[PDB]
Amino acid sequence: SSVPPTPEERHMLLNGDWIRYYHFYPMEGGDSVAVTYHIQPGRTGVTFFNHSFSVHSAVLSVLEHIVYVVDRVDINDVARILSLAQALNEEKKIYDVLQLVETHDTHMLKQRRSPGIMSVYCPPQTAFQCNGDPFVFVRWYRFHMENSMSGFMLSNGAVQVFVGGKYELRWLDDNRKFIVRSNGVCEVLDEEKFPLSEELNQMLYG
Repeated sequence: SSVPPTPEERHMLLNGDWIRYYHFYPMEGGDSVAVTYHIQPGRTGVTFFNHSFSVHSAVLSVLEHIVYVVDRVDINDVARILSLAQALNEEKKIYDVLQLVETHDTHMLKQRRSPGIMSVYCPPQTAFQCNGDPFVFVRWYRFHMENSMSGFMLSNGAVQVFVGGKYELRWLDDNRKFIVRSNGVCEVLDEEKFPLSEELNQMLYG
């Protein structure tokens, strides 16, 4: 196999902007029409599954009093930064979902329950708020049921795959994929001998 993870690579795979937890919208209601997630402090995002819908993603920062709205990722990323009053008076449907999910997540944490499907590795976060920091959202989501893989491609180019609960795959450069474990061990995925390679390649390029 190849060279193990460099100290800079291990710092990126464990302290970069990654999904700390994710779940779906609706939470009863009908089937799923969006995936909700938490990447940055104070920010709860949602990414809509339906291609007919004009809003691709929206991120809610209650403390920053803003809603970051992505309308198209077809490229270029057509995005807006609306205030909480502008979101309520223009994109009410999206604002209601964003607020329903923020209320669900904070209620789960105030109860000691897991707010969603937890990441295998979540770090002691300085958290607080992301004042100033740019916005990281989910560009695409994919699920393969035979393996229980849940792959996400983040707006910053990073890919994060949740393989069941067993482990995760995280990477920035496509030809240097890593395997992150619950204990913070990062290893280089040798895609030549990896058994879910065909299943992963269909998810990325399909």
